Amino acid sequence: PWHHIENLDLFFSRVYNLHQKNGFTCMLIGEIFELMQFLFVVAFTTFLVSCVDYDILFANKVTLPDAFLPAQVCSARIQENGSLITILVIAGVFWIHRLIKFIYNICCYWEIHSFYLHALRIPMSALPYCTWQEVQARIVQTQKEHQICIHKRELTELDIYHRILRFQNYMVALVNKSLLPLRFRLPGLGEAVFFTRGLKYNFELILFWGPGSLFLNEWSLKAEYKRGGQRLELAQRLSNRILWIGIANFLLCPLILIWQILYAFFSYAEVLKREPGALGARCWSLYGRCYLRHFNELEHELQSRLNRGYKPASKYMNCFLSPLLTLLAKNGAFFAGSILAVLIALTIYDEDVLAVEHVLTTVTLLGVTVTVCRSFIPDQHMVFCPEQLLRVILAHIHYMPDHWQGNAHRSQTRDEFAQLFQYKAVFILEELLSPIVTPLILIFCLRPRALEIIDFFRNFTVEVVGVGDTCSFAQ
Amino acid sequence: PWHHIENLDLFFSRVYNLHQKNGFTCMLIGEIFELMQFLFVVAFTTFLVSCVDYDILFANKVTLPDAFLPAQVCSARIQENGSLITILVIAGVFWIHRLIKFIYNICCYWEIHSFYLHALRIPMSALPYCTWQEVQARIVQTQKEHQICIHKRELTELDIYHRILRFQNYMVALVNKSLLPLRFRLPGLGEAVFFTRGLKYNFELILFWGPGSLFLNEWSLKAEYKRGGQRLELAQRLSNRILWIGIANFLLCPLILIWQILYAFFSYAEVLKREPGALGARCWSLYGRCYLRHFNELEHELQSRLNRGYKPASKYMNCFLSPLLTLLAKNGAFFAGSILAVLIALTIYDEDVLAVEHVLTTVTLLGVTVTVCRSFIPDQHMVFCPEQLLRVILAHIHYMPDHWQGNAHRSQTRDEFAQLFQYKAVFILEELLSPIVTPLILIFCLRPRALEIIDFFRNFTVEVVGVGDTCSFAQ
Amino acid sequence: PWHHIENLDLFFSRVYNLHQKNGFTCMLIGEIFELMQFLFVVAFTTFLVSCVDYDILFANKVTLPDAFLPAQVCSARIQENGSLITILVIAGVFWIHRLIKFIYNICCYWEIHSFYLHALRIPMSALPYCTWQEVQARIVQTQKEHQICIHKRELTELDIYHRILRFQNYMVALVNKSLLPLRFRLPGLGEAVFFTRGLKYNFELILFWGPGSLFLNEWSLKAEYKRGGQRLELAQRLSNRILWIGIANFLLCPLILIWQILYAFFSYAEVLKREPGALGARCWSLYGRCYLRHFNELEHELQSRLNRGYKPASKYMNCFLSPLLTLLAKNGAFFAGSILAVLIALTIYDEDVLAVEHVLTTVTLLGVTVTVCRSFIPDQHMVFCPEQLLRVILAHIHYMPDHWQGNAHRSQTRDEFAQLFQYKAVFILEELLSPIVTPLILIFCLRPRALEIIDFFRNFTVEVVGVGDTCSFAQ
Repeated sequence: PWHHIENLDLFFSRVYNLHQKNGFTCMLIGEIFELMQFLFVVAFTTFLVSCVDYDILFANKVTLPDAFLPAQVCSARIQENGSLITILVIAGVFWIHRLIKFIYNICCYWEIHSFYLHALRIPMSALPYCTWQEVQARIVQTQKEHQICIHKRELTELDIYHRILRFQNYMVALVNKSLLPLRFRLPGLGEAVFFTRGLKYNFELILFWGPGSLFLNEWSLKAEYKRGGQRLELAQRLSNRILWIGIANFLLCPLILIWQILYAFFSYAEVLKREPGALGARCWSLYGRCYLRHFNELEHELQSRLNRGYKPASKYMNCFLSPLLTLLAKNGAFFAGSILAVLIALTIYDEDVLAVEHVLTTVTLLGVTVTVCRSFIPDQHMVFCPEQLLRVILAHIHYMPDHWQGNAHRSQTRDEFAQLFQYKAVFILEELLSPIVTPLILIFCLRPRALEIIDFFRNFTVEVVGVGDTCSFAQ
Repeated sequence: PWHHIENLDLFFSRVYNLHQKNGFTCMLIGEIFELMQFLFVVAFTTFLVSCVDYDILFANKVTLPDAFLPAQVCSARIQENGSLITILVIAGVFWIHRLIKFIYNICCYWEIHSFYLHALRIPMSALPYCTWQEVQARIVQTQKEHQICIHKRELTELDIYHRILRFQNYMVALVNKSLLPLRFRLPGLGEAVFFTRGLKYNFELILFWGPGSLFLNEWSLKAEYKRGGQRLELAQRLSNRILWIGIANFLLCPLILIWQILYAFFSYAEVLKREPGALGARCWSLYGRCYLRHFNELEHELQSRLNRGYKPASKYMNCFLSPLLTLLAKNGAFFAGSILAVLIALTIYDEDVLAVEHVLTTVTLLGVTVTVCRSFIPDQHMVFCPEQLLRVILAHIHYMPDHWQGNAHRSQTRDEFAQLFQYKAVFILEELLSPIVTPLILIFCLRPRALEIIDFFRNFTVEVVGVGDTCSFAQ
Repeated sequence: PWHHIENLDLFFSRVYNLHQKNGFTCMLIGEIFELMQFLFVVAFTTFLVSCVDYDILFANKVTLPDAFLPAQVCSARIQENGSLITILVIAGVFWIHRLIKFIYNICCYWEIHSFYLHALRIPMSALPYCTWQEVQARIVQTQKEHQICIHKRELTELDIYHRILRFQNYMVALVNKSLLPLRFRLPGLGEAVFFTRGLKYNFELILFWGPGSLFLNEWSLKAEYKRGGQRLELAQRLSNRILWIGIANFLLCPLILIWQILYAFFSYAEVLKREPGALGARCWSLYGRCYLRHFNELEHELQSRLNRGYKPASKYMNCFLSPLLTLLAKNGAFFAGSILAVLIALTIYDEDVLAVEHVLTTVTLLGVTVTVCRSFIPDQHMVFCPEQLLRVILAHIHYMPDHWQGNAHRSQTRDEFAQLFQYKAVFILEELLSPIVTPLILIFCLRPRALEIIDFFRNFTVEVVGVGDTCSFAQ
């Protein structure tokens, strides 16, 4: 609750994060769980690779620990692996860096916790329900009695928004004005959109937070980028910077692939064995979280809009079905149900046609076939592909391509609403492919745009008196 | 798209059908599947009857083809069956007639496909979503460039409706004015309605398309039927025509009965073994598809109205109270749950409840009793809308009996609202009974009405300038 | 159908009750069942205690009637119990009083039947179905022919409402103006509300129907209560009356506690046995039925409003959930699904991973763990605005505290919206506690309010020309 002591963007961001992860205790536990998941993936994997004797486990009454090798031997068997030891050393260095960041992260969050309790007066018990609007009302009312900020200017409730969302408004405006290569023309497919978690991380590491970024303070643009002249040397410097960051990505490719290959397999293989159709459900597409997002919109407001409008969008995506597939389903159901009805009447009649060594199995198969076809056979209604279903999905999100409103029922509309709707299997595939795809897009497709990026940041960056250097659109 | 290359109706109907079966390819496949279903039913049945050695299959490790007899013997075993060979010859003649009609139909449908692509400019890809609306308005614009009709004003298409629906408006007006015997007074039941697929086929074969029908052209009524005189000789001729068509039906009775047998088996017996309650769901009743029809209404508009209004109608069939029972359920649940609670508290206390000769059986029977009663006990706070149910169903249908609106809750209303919405099982039964019932209704109940049918077709048949002879009501 | 034979209330109320219990035959049967439930509870209550030899039943093949003792001995064993014989004599006297009231009631309900059939012309078959408005539309039109009572007033169309609901409007206005102690401040809990069936019965027995009540006729207030003077002696007399009625309650406490014990114990426990979560569902309360009730509102209109608005209220009560647990669920699901995915991949790979010392149990326990966690994981995309919903509950209930509309999401709102909506189990507990709690509230908390009760009944009691003495608010 101190008198404007440390850079603001961070203080406010931390305050917001503490409100989101409902309370200090919850947040601390969440971070600890995040650290234990990494360590568990890595240690479980290195235990499966190195310590388990699969041959004895498989064939050659056996108790579970009959497989495992004693530690006095596991250490030697894992140590005589140069590749494994190297991956483990890099993994442990990343881990130690994350644990050290966590330490302070909590040493700096105890300060926000005391801020809440003593200056805002919202106990951690009343915080999951304290709500954002009131807190906003609390912080802005607190600004007076207790000194905070320069005091040159009193808070105005949009300052806090700019502080929390400075770099995110920049991402919104970058993606909105078609910088930042996302569209690609793949052979054998339409124009794909490839925007992942790692790619946006790299874009922010290149532009916003790094050793030689565009920003020096986290609230002020470096002095040269405001100058109209020397734009070409700045463009060359940015191009070289992004070249070398792309090369670091290309060199780290195997390790992130491993983790990506690994964590992912673990994450959904359970779900696959349970309900293989959970991966057929659709999610709201990182490109699409950035496209449908307003300028000064905190994460919880975007996500509230995005799930208020989720079931209309699933009703839309499921409303168009192939007639042909429908006809094939109907007739395959007829022929399979006919052969099965005959075989069922026989097994009912005598019961020794049952479990024909061949028949029983087919009966099931044929049963699987009839069930699949009946699932593909449409049932009555839901065929609208309506202007109206769109007319409600839009009412939620509020943005649509302008060539969508008329032809809501075509393959052009579905195909590029498809890109926003993101069925997950692809997400998981698209997050797997990002280690190997992000360096080459970063080296080839973005380096030509560096001279346009420089002109964006020079042209669209306003200095607002209290907040510093913010995007020009987010005003 | 040759100008006046044909009478308007056999062209417009085909165009409409091509829009419905979404595209030429789809339609072709659908027809092929329709031809393969007939051939499969007949060949599978004759294989089951004639080639399989059931004794070895049942009792006397055995592979499946150990049952089947070699073809060199199947041919002789199926050939030495006069009844089977005769049924197969009649079946093959009907099949060959259907295959020849199919070849002629696709040779005539390639012309409509070229019509679409070249004169309407709707590719087969944009046709499942082109929409009827698009083409119906569009052709009317084509009427200028690619001319049709020797002397044609741009098609209002109001007329075009007339072309597609000439004979169907006649059926609607026949059933609407209570010609065409449908109501019957069966002993042991109320007034049944018996209107099937075969019966309406026979009515149309008698009245509209045949060797000596009422119509000579498909768009013009024969010249004598417009004359007021000679009505009695025309009535006698129509009566003799329908007598002999009924006798043809009576002679073909065994074959159509056999057909309705096997197709259903395969079609339904599978569904019975899967979900015996799927046949308890209700369907919209061929009488009822003709009763709830609306002026000049293409099939897809009727079906859209009919399924928009399907779930309200199931909630209605579902809704009525049976109140006195409710009380019996409540109080039987009380007394049974009381005795069971005592016996349960005892078996929990000591666990030596058993050895009583009937105890355990008493607990099980009492549990069944409580569960049945609780199923009959209405759920509290379950809303009831008799007025609404007999209101929203009408809003979707738009036609109502004048004695339904007041007493929505009586057995008179349910009993005759049932016929319109009758359940699938009585549908399958009523389609089974039509081979044996259609000839006798056709001979006995319709031949007395021939003099009224003649007066209908003389009185209600207007000559509209562009379309020809249409029903007088459908104007 | 005669003229003014009985008090209008004693006629109109009966007419309304006959419409509610749909018909005379129903009403009778319901009353007979009500009489048989009392006698059945008391019977075994006494057969289980007195005639059954539990020792032989438990331990010392045995048929059920091997336990029971012969009647020649049951009579002596139940007769040599002074406490049991005394409870049975009091129970039999209450029963005989109820049976005599039942005979008198059906002898008076036949008259009413005849009223329906002959003067209203609504047969008992068309009654469950008559609908309320129609009777209203029938009785008021009948007032001309079979003249109604005095016939002083033609039907008011409100008069019937006042007649049926005279004392209930008084209860509504008493509870509405915070007479009638309901709120209590218990230690260890918030302000509890204790309003039961027995407490409201006692309030009505004290105020409305008794030997020395406020009312002498059932439609006229005693003459002294209209006088401004002598208010203090009337207050003292009312205080003494309620003191002695409270003392009668305190003396009858053991018997009502037992009966409360017996009648309740039997019913609910079995249900809990079946589904222990049925008692976690919530019901509207005697209170809350009196708080949310309009003035001249018949019981069926209140209950229609109350169940139209029941599911919104359950959605509200279930909306608040722990942030912390969620996190535990998510991460336990991760770790369990990870170990299970590994073990599943192994059992798929070789199939002999199974049959290992812990193999056929770890997979099952881990599957249960993942399923439990996934049930605790909230559905992502799940939209709950607690604040928004209360709006629909209000649209149905129609009454609310002012300080709810803003803070719909707080514990203050839930805590006192809890009182209106409390779950069954506290209902059954609160009906159990009323025998022992009603006398002390009646003696201590209401006797101080007697001088305010007298001033209420003097100030708010209007004489309306046709109906007599009605509450002043219910106008």
